[PDB]
Amino acid sequence: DVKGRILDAAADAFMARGFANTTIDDIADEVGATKGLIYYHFRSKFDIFLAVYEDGMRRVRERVEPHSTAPGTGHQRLEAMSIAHLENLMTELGYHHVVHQGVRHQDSTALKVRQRDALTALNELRRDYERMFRRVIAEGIADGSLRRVDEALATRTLLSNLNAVDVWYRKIEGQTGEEIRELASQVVDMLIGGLAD
Amino acid sequence: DVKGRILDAAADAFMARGFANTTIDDIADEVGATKGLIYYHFRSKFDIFLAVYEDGMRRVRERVEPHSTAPGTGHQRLEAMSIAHLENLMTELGYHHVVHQGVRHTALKVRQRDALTALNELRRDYERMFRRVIAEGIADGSLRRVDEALATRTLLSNLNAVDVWYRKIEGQTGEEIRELASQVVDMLIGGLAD
Amino acid sequence: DVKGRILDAAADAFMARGFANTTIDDIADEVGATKGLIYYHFRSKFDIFLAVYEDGMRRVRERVEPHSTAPGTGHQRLEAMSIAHLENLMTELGYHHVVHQGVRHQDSTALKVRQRDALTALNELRRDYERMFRRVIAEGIADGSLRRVDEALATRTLLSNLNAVDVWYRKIEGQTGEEIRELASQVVDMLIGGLAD
Amino acid sequence: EPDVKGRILDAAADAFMARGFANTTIDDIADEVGATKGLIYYHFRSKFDIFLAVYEDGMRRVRERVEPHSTAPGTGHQRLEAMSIAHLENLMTELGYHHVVHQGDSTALKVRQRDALTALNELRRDYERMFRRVIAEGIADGSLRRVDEALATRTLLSNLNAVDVWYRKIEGQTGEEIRELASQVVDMLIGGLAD
DNA sequence: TAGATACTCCGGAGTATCT
DNA sequence: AGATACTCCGGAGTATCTA
Repeated sequence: DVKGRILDAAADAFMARGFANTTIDDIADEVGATKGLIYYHFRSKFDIFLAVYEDGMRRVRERVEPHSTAPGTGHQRLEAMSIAHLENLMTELGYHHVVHQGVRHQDSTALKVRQRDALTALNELRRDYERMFRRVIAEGIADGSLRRVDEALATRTLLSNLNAVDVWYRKIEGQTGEEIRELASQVVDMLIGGLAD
Repeated sequence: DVKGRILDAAADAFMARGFANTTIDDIADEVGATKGLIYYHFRSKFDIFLAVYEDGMRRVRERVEPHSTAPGTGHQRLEAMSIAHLENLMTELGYHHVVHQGVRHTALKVRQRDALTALNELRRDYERMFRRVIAEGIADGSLRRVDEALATRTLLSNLNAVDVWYRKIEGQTGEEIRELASQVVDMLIGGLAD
Repeated sequence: DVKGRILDAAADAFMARGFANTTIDDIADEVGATKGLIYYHFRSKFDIFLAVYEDGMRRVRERVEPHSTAPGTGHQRLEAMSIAHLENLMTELGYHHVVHQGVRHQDSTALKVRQRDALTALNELRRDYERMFRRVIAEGIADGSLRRVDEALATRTLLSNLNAVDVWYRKIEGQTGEEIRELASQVVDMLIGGLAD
Repeated sequence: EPDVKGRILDAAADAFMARGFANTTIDDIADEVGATKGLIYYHFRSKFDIFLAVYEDGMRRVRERVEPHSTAPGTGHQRLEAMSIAHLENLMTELGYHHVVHQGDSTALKVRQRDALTALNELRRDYERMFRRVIAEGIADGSLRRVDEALATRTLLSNLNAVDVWYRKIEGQTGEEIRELASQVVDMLIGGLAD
């Protein structure tokens, strides 16, 4: 809808300059409207952050979730989903770096009630996403395919691993689904397989 | 002394809230004086950032550059390197969080854009050595033969983002830290499924 | 049109007090609105200094350019050009001051990359305009009219010296065009002619 | 041996020329001389003091090293041509000091110090008085042409001053070579273009 | 859309006290 | 005799609101 036009606009500017440096008129001329359309559709500057958070975080789930019931060993099964995770990062890059930031801004802001409720739901529904990988690494060492390492560290770092890719990856904007998934092929196995022999 | 007291109080403060929402007097009550002595030593709020970015990295290349010519193979030196790298990240995570966060990002003096750039590609010198020991780690290969250009930029990036989940387990000795950095690099260098 | 009125007041204010003593509120007062109007049309304080500086370069070029492409010798072109150059100083005295103190403190003061570059993106328009006065002083130094003297310093001197009229010039409000043209012709004979014969 | 206050004013004057009067701060003047703010404020009562201390010395430099060419023998042109030379040399050795002279009350100022700026601006017109005479002593003398001696004074010293637009520095040449660089310019301003 | 209003936070001059 | 530190304050900029 029209809201997504601002959501698409704010996302890229949110990576380039963060939250506070991103001013409301810094994203007003970018989409091509005065400050009213931002305030007609979004009651506050924090609301834009949450709506982008509430969209992109479902974007990730809706694109990885069906890879959890498909059959395979926990290395074969999880590699299948986590390839599609780097896929989602690279296609809708705007909605994927916003999920790194967050609680940093809740501290600095004197929060309204509605954002504090919406933030909380997103606060654990990311944790529930962590449960998926916390769930489907278990089958990795339950079907005997992964290094028998700590059940928490393997989860915490690998999601920390997968998301840190947006430090160097800028864009291609023309990268077909082949080069997207085939760049996603060598980066998951780089982390999954490691560097050892 | 007095300056070093401010740099610490500024470093963790920049980590805790971010350069944008860390007011000058917000970092002045941690040291116990008024903004007067915070601005007396550093002419700008951006100059403090450059005084942390230049010590935080100077304190990380004093552990991991020593492990460039040492008793080890490709992995046995790279593991020794990445332990002492992720070591200081674990001890002074305040001084760490500025560098890789403060990359994508404003008004800037002539002596500041270059001074930030002359420090933002000194971080490329840190990256230069890690690609140098992955090539050394492939000729005398104890590690896999994947492409250099991207695998060099991943593991270092993978190992700077340890802080997103990493707490501060209070009471750590020198022994706790190096072992705490042990299983994470073996998580990361050795990887999984091996 | 209001943006021009902001530039008109800004050029008046910027000339009289400078850049520093010119506060955002001052331009708002001389236009007749609050601080918000000034920021509704411009991203920053400096982003209007380019607007005054960029517009002022058009004004002279729109009215001084034909006199370089006109019949006559090197003397007959400078006089037709230099008079019209002073006809701009003596009419829009505000705009013409902005193109003096724009290069000096550029290093010593902060600017965004899209602003400091936009500064020197217009600072060629000074040199690309001084090119016209190097192109026609040229066609006199060897082609008859102008005294044989180095092409470079004669362009440094003349331009810096018919631009130094703002030191003493004071616009008598209620001015007429034929009065200003007469005063311009007076000074030029002082400048191109000299004092010898 | 060295002079503390002189090192402050020489460093401050060039600071005023580059950044401006506002863009240079008090600690900015503490860096070029390599000192602390308290040294500035134990010697100078305020930052406006700095500006009247270089203005007072800019004149004593400008007014003194150019006066002996209004009394030197020669016509009104012979005086003026050599008079403008020692003025250009002066600007080109005292870039900060001379640029202050044409860098002049829109706010309430301290009376004791205000009463010196307006006076200092009266040694100002006192300087262009000599330019007023030698031009008038030359226009109908014959060495110069017929010109509005008011205009010929306004537009000439403002022109001889207009050099600091492009002249940065050399600091490799000396009096003999700086004589050449000023010579071509006064020959421009005095001689003209068309012949 | 067009501005007005509130308000913060950065930086600088000036002053007070200590070195 | 300067240094160090503090205090006061201006004003640029940005968020929210109101016509």
